[PDB]
Amino acid sequence: PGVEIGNNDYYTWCKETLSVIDKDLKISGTHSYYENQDRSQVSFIWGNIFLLYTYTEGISLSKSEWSDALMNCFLNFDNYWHPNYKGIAGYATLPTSAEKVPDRFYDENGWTAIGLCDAYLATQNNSYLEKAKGALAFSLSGEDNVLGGGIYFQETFVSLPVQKNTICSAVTMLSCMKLYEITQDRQYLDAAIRINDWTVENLLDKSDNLLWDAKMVADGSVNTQKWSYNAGFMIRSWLKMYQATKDEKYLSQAKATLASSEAKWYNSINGALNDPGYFAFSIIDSWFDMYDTDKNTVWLTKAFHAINFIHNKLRDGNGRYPEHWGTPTTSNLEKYDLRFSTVAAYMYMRAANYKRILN
Repeated sequence: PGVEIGNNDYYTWCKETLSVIDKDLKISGTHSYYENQDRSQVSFIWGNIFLLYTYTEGISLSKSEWSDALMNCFLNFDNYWHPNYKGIAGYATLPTSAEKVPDRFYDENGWTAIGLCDAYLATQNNSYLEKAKGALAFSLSGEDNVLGGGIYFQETFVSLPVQKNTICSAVTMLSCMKLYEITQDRQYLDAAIRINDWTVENLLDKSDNLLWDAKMVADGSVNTQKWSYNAGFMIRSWLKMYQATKDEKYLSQAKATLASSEAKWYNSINGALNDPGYFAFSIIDSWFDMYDTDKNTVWLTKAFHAINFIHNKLRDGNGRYPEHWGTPTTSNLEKYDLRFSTVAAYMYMRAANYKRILN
């Protein structure tokens, strides 16, 4: 790992990235962010989730440097919280309030629940755990026996056909496992197992152990598009299920899917990940989880090599990041959205933490 981690100051790289994000996208006088370079709409929740993940990981490096930033982000997330729409609370894709009709997604709630669980673990702040539980309850309310199980993409389908989605399974499973570890409430473990059983039966390709995208409710047809994050969030879930149950099937499945994910998406020679960054980061988090599992530094070698590539080859001359992680940047970006640089910041903070753990 030291060959790749060398003199690379991941922590500084993270602060650098955050500084550029704030300059470009923080809405003057607030702790909220614009969606993109046009600075014309408040950001969708997703890009803010990477900031939540970043500040949370920051606590492991310095509680005093990052606690306020994390709290300010949590308070910004309150702008997206709906306390009761049609009988249930949950986060919306855009800012909302009790008197407005929100557009809510079961996946967004799971992504957020993961970050809030980690924020609670880092700080022991009860308000973070309250919202983690509430976000996860929202995601779990999207599960029913249509298609025999699984979770809808979204609460209010308009243009998209009604469908149940691997990402919704996967982030809900991981959230369940994180809350199981915190609360020791077996209902969370049982939910993860139930959702996993459905997901493996319906959306896992047995030929390569990768995950299809979604199953359509109308006719049960499968969108067979393979995305990195559908593998990655399943891997992270399975590793927690392995720790909880001691059933080796979960570890074997995680290892099989991770190997196939590396073969499909990872160029180990240069470090490039051939998918959108806001998806492919999940393979890097899988590597970190593998190191936590088996303490084999090969997994950190991969992670640091991929993160070095992001800094050395994707970062443009203005300190901005592209959507996709597959190819070096050769000219400066004119367009960008919040998620592109926030996922990079998150990776840098993760790398900083593991460098610290090693040294």
